[PDB]
Amino acid sequence: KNILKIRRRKMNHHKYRKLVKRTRFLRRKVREGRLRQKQVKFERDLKRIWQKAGLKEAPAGWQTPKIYLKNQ
Amino acid sequence: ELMAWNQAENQRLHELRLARLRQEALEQERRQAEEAVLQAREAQAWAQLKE
Amino acid sequence: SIARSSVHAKWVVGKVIGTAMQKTAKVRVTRLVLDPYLLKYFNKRKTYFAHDALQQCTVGDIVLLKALPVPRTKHVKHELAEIIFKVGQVIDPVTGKPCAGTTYLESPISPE
Amino acid sequence: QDDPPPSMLLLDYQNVPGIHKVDDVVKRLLSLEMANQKEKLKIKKMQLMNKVLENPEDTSSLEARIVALTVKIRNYEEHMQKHRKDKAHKRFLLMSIDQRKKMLKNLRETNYAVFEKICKELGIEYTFPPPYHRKAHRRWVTKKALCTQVFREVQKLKKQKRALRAAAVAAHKQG
Amino acid sequence: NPWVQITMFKNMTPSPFLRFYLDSGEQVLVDVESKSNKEIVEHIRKILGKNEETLEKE
RNA sequence: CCAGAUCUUAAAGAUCAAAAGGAGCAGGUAUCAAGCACACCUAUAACGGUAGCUCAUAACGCCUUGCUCAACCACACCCC
Ligand SMILES: [Mg+2]
Ligand SMILES: [Mg+2]
Ligand SMILES: [Mg+2]
Ligand SMILES: [Mg+2]
Ligand SMILES: [Mg+2]
Ligand SMILES: [Mg+2]
Repeated sequence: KNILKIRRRKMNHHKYRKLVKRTRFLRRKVREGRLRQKQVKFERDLKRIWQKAGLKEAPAGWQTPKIYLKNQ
Repeated sequence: ELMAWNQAENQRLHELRLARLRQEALEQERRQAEEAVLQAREAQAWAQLKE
Repeated sequence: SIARSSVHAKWVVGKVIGTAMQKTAKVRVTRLVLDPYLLKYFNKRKTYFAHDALQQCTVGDIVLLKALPVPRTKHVKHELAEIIFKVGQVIDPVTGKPCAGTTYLESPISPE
Repeated sequence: QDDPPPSMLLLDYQNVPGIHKVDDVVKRLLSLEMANQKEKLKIKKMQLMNKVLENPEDTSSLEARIVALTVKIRNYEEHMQKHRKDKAHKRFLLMSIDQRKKMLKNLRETNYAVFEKICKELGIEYTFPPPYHRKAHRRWVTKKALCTQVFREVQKLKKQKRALRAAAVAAHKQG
Repeated sequence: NPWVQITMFKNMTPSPFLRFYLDSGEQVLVDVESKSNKEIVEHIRKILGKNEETLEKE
């Protein structure tokens, strides 16, 4: 019967939900690490825009927000 | 000449359309009169109960 | 009598998309293209720029375009010729009477 | 918005003769005072079409249906302002707007003269459907703001270049 | 006719018709209100179609 | 569509065809979804004015690759 496939998917999900719990703080470090590079790479993309347009400095009053930051 | 023939062909069909529309228009007036009697009959009946 | 053009399309008919720019209407031309595998014809949409001097273009019209003898820029290569179907104001070319879809606005069998 | 007067006979008990000769008691029992919201809508719909429509006896016309939907749309908005957490009526309000929006587009492509009069009288504002419906996330709206601001700054750099630098060259000519 | 644009328009005019645009700005209007499928093709072939002698010599 | 180079000669015919342009067709990938000035008007060939343009029918990116063959496109040590 099809139960031979639901059980196989049950064990994999049950083992994955223990791999996250055992190494929860390892994922916390990596997630924040990827978020910093995500923000930094976004800054370089905006920095490329104004440099190629001929300007020397970013337009006055423009401070790039940290979109990938925890807020509410 | 082919353009001249086509122009005459449209005129020939136009005359048929004008004649056919009169038949449809005459039927439409007949249908309107039948609808008017039905609406008037229902109008009289509905006002009696409100009174 | 040398007033030719280099484009492949001399006269085209398309629908007006927008009239945002100054004295220029962006129209969308539609043509039938045969799919090699299914041997069936499907519509292919291309955008054309037409110069309207009188600013007579309303979004939703069907406009005939005439090839411009000399391009005015890298994109505007066509000039508007006539408004085939004014949007909402469509006159039947046969009877020359105003119409709204299927119902005649004015009866053609009533001259007076 | 419309406000039907309170002391008015309801739609049905109007055309019958000999009403004004009746005492105030029966007139009170037939007025909008002793009638629920349903009777109010009838008076709103009856008055609204008589002010904008050309032929009131025609119900199948597109303009007549647009007036009918507008009455329901206004009624739903009044209900929504009171019951804010109601979700069944909020769905009805959105679908009623979409249906009226669809019908206005159909009317525009057939009879422009009537569409202009309907749009002006009812206060409806017809906005063309914007192409490429996309979700404006924070990254896109931020980058779009920068590009527009950079574009304005480039204009100022060129505009002052057109003024000062040309004048400096013209200074040699003028002397 | 691969180079001839063919465009459809549905429910805009109560009377069906065909419109042809020439190179010299000439407009050919063909009215079809009761003609059958076969009739239109024969009618089109004569107003603007090419002659049999022209095709065979080409 | 074709300037220009060359050949022939009664200066108007022909051979090759730059640049520019488009009815249509044209590798893989959307886990590349937004590109960021990519539009237009006036007269000037300036200035001034409008705020637009391309894109889920695949823009903008990335990877692989000579070809649709009387032949065509490209390179001539490297820094296109
Ligand atoms: Mg497993
Ligand atoms: Mg060439
Ligand atoms: Mg030459
Ligand atoms: Mg020569
Ligand atoms: Mg991946
Ligand atoms: Mg080299």
